[PDB]
Amino acid sequence: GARYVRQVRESDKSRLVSLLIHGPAGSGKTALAAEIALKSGFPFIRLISPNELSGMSESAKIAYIDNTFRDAYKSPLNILVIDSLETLVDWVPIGPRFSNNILQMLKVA
Amino acid sequence: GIHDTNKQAQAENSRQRFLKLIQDYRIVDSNYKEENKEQAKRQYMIIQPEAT
Ligand SMILES: Nc1ncnc2c1ncn2[C@@H]1O[C@H](COP(=O)(O)OP(=O)(O)OP(=O)(O)O)[C@@H](O)[C@H]1O
Repeated sequence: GARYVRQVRESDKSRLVSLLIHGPAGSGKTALAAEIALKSGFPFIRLISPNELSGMSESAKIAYIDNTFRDAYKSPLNILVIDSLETLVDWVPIGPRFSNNILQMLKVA
Repeated sequence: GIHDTNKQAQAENSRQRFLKLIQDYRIVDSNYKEENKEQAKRQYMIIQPEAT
């Protein structure tokens, strides 16, 4: 992780780097993510989690996530943490059923 | 049949047979329920026809 952080810090052409963290449930992923983010030491840090988004409506979520991506394009060094993608997009295998609009918005973001 | 041991015997035999009938009914019912469960499992435990 620290290696990647330095890479984004220094390079002039690699202006966007994406990571994925996967493993079994209960493996303790978000702790690692947060620790990397903290120890990085960048000016601008932010977090999108399902935990905030309860009870609000579809238009409201798409609006919120759009806003958060707007705000990050000041401050020429930035970090974002997106927690638990699958539950943000409403996955349940039975149908399967889920919300496609949200998925697309993230895919384009 | 309270006062004639033969009548009482007849009654008790009827009782036994009726009880066996009841047991059979119960068994059938239970088996069918158990089978309906496995079929209801079969149909939906898989990817489904295109959305509504
Ligand atoms: N080396 C480690 N790796 C991962 N987690 C650790 C480690 N050391 C301690 N922890 C513990 O991990 C816990 C947090 O784990 P975390 O929230 O990432 O779980 P998770 O498996 O991602 O959760 P969930 O399945 O609910 O999404 C804390 O209680 C922390 O103390």
